[PDB]
Amino acid sequence: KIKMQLLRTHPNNIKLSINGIGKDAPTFQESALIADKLLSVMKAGTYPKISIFYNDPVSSLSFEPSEKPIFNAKTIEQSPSFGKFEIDTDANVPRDLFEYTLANQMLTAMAQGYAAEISARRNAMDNASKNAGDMINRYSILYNRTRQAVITNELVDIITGASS
Amino acid sequence: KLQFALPHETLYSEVTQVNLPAKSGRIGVLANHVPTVEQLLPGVVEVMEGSNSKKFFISGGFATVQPDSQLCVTAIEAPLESFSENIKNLLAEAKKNVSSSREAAEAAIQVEVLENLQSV
Amino acid sequence: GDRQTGKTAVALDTILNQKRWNNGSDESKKLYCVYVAVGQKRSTVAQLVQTLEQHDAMKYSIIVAATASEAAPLQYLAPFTAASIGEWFRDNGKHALIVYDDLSKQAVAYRQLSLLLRRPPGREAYPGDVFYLHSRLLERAAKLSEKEGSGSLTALPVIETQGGDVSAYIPTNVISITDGQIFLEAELFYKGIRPAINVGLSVSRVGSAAQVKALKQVAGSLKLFLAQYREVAAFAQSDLDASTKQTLVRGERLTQLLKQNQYSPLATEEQVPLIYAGVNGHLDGIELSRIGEFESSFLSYLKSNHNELLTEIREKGELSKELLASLKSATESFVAT
Amino acid sequence: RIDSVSQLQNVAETTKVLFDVSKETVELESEAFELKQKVELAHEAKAVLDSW
Amino acid sequence: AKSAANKLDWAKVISSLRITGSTATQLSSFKKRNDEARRQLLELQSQPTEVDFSHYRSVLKNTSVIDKIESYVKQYKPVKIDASKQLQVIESFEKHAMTNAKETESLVSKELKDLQSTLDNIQSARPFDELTVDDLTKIKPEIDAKVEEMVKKGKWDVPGYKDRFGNLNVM
Repeated sequence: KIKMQLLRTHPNNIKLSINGIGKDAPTFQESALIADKLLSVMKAGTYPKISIFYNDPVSSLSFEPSEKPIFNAKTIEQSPSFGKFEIDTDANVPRDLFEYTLANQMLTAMAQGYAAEISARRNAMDNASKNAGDMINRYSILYNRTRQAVITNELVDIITGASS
Repeated sequence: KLQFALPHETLYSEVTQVNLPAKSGRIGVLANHVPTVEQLLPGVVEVMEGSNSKKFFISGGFATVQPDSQLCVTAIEAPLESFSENIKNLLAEAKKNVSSSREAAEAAIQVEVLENLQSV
Repeated sequence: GDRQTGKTAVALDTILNQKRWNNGSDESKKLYCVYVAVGQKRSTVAQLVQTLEQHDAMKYSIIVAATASEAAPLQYLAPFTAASIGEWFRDNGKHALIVYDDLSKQAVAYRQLSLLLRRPPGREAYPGDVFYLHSRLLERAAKLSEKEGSGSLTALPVIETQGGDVSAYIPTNVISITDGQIFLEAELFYKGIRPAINVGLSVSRVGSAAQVKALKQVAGSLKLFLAQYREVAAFAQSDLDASTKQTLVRGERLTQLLKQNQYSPLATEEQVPLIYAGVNGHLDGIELSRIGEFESSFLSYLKSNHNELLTEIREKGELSKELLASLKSATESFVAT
Repeated sequence: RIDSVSQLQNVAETTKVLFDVSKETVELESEAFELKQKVELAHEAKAVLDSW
Repeated sequence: AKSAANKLDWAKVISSLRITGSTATQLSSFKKRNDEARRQLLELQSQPTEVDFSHYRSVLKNTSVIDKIESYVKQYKPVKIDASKQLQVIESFEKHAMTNAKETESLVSKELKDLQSTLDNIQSARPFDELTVDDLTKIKPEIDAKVEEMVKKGKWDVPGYKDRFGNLNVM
């Protein structure tokens, strides 16, 4: 669904897209694999930033679309406090941490989005039912008016007959 | 303090001593410990809160003693002991499947995990 | 309510409970029931007759019979004729109950007659003075002043609904004239709830001066609980709060309780205990299948343990603090087993 | 332990009462069978009589 | 009436709450209730004793067969003989029951006073600090027996000593 809306606005910009996710609730397997493909296919570490958009479920009556930036390995490198998070050259923490937070941030984003989506679905479908009720009632009045009119012509028919 | 958490359940979000296996071998954290990041190697973990000791099997992750003495442990899923011989037999099958080459590497991680489990 | 959904059966049940009261020597409790079979096939009335003989109710019954084949003038005058019989009892200070079944077909007969007299049709092709006719009949059911004797005639007209259309001219008119309606809910009937009534659409405006004092006390709650059960029905049609679920259980047990296989009447002194238990939600624990079993068992238990309590409830007519005390203990003990 | 024992003390006598009472009631209920035969005979008699 | 029986029954149900070994005991009680209610509904159901040959023979023109069944009911006035016969079996049960009851009662009464005494003995005698280890050996030669076998075995750690008398060791 989000593929369709963006695909209209820019189709070239769509380079890699992912389908067959939406059915299930967010899961690590999915996030990890999507991340893995994102790294391999799009080489996203060389992209100046990453930004992910999702739907923050502001309240369980609302959803505000929100985004956050996935901090790349360069960011981790050049963050000043990192010595008060001491680690050795060996087992270079940026090169694991980037990838690890690619999934962790993505999975969390996914969870927030899906939670907003299903919540909204309940809300919307409820409002739909209400809107349908109003339309039911509007056609009911028309039905009643039409029903009444049939009666009137029939009564006239009986009288017209009787008079003869 | 410990803040063991997963995107599944929050385990141990003071937890006096925690013993962890990291790519730096094994690391133990006690009360005020210096604030580090350590990538957690896939692990057999002991968590002690006072004298009581609880025994996680952990999918590897990240450990971060924060300077507010909060040991943020982040891992996908983790005690291990209730899960526990057919897994070692099927792991031997996965080792034979390591004949098939990423699939070999996957199967190798599986063999590593069996060895790590089998120790307990 | 809806056509032949054991419409007659709902009515017949009252007559059978009235057999008990009739046996009673108080002659205000001797309601000499009258069933007015209007356009009802002789076979249908034959079933009624045999049922009446079986429950020994023939010995105060009157069946004025205007059968399906019988002429529309006879059908027209049939409740009027019947009413005069009723006046004799009423005027004599006695009480009696007259059940007009069904005035909808009575209406059709008057229509047939009026058209044959070339007297004009009116709304819903029914005569306009059908209203006048019905009002005349229904003004003969009356609780007479004591100078004119205590006696009364009670009536319960039965109106057959064409798919629940109470908007129909003959229903609208009667609803205004009468005080109360019982609106039997056909969906419930189809869903196998016998009696089938929605009490959202049943009302009585003769109120609690026609309710036993004891029964009033333990049924303010009952009305409210069932109302909630209805409203909170749609909160089950979703994964939702424990509070709703508590209501639903309490409601479901109550709903199940008010079922009753037709042609079994009940004494008021056994209406009250069953309602007391349900009101106190002591049937919540009792699983639905065991609800049916519980009722009769509780009653027999009440007879073995203290049929004095039942008799006492009956004669006081009001649940004393002492009766509610003894009852609370007793209900608990039975419920426990 | 004292609590447990105290239950048993009161029980031991009182149970013997119910034991007797329960079987006694059952014995009386036997005699009700003879009642049943009186009841039965009458019901049958009314039915034959009705047929006449 | 029935209420005397039932008062003990429900009392026994709430006593059975306190002690449950019952299997079919409650089913026997259930049975005794069942037949008690069965006789009551029988006795309330009870038909008219004799043919109403006052009305219904004088109804009938087919007379003298109402007189036949009148005489048949009065013939069959023995409708069935006594069903009180239990007086041997009720006593058999009562003797065994009484035996069991009294045995139990006597045992628990003994134990109750023994427990009162036991509570008193711990209360009026109890060393708090001082107490010779010899006084404990005097109270249990089990002590010296365990010590001698443990020395013979070469176990100088006592299992459980650690787990409630935490180690004090240089290491």
